[PDB]
Amino acid sequence: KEYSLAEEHIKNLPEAPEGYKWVVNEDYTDEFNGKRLNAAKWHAKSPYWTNGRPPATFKAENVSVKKGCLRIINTVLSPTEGLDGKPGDKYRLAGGAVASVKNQAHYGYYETRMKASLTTMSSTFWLSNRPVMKEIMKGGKKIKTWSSQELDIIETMGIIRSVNPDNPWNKTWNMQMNSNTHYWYQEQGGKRTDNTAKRSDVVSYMTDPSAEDFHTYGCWWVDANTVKFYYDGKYMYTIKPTTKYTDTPFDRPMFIHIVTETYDWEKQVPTAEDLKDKDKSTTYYDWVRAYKLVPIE
Ligand SMILES: [Ca+2]
Repeated sequence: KEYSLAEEHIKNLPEAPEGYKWVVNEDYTDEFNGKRLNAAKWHAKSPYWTNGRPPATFKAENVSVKKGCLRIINTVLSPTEGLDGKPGDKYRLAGGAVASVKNQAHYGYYETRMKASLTTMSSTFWLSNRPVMKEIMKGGKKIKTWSSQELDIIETMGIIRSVNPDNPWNKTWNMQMNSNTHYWYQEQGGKRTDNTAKRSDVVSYMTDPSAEDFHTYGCWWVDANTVKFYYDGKYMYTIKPTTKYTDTPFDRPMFIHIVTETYDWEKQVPTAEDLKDKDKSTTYYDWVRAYKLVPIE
């Protein structure tokens, strides 16, 4: 009965193209309705992003499954830490970073029912992959280059504090469908460039306060050029990821990341008191559900 709720949820997906049908992808699907995180399917501590963005990192102990939800709680980290669990002054907050074990999630549909923590740390649901090396020539010099991709289905935080009055871009960030795509590109000796694309065919960015209730945040990753975002089952907008470096920028599969983090643009990170209420300091995921398109007959 581990996949029944997800099968039933096909009702709510966008209509499959003619000739095709939505099919549960078991590998990235979880109702979290058991007594623990399924260690066959998930890494409680992501092996991919090992040290968080200071001053928060990620601990396995901050990830649990209880009463129908994946719970990623934000806590004071004590003692303070440097890199890789060592003592140091880099980290004083602990969040969670969950990664699917398998990393072959490609074209298809991905969605979570999430309630954000009432906290200035992120509640997120996204996919990513690792960098792949490609050799290039300039004249007559070989240059190593690397690329990877990253698909952000939702980023929010429950509380907004650092609002520049002159540029209040993040004023309503807890009420906007913040989704995104990144084609990461780097040449050896050069800087890592974050290559982004504008939203197209827009219906809405408008969303409900992320910490007040559970909402549905979903992506139809249609093909290598096209990703479409859904809030509470309604189409929001499209992003065509940038073709700067390749005609087919999203032609590589990904793993799922489920992450609780701290951002440099919100320096009023949770204090001890901010995090004293455990319910409030927790991001809740009722489920994660993934689908594949398959020909009907
Ligand atoms: Ca559940």
